[PDB]
Amino acid sequence: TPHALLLISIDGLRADMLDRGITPNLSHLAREGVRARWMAPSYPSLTFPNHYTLVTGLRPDHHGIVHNSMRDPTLGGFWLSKSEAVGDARWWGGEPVWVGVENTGQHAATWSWPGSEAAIKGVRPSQWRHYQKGVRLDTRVDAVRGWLATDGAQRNRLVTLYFEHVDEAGHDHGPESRQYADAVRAVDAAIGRLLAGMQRDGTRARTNIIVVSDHGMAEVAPGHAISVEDIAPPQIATAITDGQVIGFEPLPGQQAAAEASVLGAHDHYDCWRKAELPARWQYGSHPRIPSLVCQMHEGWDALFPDKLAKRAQRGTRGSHGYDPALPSMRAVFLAQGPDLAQGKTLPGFDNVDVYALMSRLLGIPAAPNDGNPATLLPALRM
Ligand SMILES: Nc1ncnc2c1ncn2[C@@H]1O[C@H](COP(=O)(O)O)[C@@H](O)[C@H]1O
Ligand SMILES: [Zn+2]
Ligand SMILES: [Zn+2]
Repeated sequence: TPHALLLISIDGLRADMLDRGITPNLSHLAREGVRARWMAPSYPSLTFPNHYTLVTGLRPDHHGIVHNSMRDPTLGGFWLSKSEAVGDARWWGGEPVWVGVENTGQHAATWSWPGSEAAIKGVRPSQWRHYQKGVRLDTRVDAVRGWLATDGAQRNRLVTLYFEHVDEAGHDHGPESRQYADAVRAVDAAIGRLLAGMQRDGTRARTNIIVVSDHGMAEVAPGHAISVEDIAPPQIATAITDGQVIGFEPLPGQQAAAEASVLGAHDHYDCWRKAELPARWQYGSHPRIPSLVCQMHEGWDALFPDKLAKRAQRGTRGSHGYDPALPSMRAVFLAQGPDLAQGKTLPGFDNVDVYALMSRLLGIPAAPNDGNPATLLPALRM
């Protein structure tokens, strides 16, 4: 029986958060194993695009989950709260690690990983669910603990675990806030209880472990919020998305007015025709991407007008979704276990490279992907 992988995502954990004395368990794990200086998200530095890149080794441009909210000619609208869109395999391109695992006779078990509610390439994990808000830390930790300990025919090669708590506190109060730090401490403590119980179960010693985050978090000070219609009025172009990566689709015959008012440099954003976007972002080829794409600057939000009023103007808040080469957008990568090096540090690298490492650790043939299989070989013990 080969060594299991445990894949843990802490949403919006910024890469410097391991070096503030608030992650004792993750810091111990890094000392015991392998730690990257940081891991750079793919564009857009949003939650669904980047979780799915992590498991596919593909840029959002290739895998089709190009934003959290999308429209498609055949499939219509997609967003995080339209359940039969998220559960529709047709949105999800490529092959995520759980599909590759089950296709080998082995079994994957997911706690709420993006894409895990759909039969991607007609393949569901053996364990999965419909994401619901407000689940307890110990509830999900103890469930994952269960699935690592199972045996016989219901033995899992892969187990995933997700935590929203850090991401949600960053939006609410910013990454330098005490709430964000408490969220980090809480998720770290929860992972320590998982790890301790895995030892008591005797699964820790045969399980490889990888902890990552999908991106980091920038502070969004008060007064750093504008209307999407300050960028382009409704009469000329439809704001497909808001937040930090704003997509416009010009009303029929308004391409020229939309472009004259939108394209180029503005106070706190810039905009591009999708095929002319900065090539380092490797983004803009997928048809599901709107015709015009605007990138807000670090620290700034553009919101649908109805939000912009009801946003109780007071608190420091936060956001991601900015340029993935920003230090503030940097995610975490660490790993530890029987097939991984010990006491090792790795240069900063890009999140597409994670796929090739997991595929080896999971004993699956690696699906075609955008990453470099050489990058994370040093992470392996031998
Ligand atoms: N599988 C899921 N289905 C629906 N919503 C999710 C899921 N996973 C996380 N979320 C929530 O959606 C948000 C992601 O948006 P963002 O972090 O702004 O890119 C997080 O703050 C989570 O609370
Ligand atoms: Zn996220
Ligand atoms: Zn977020």
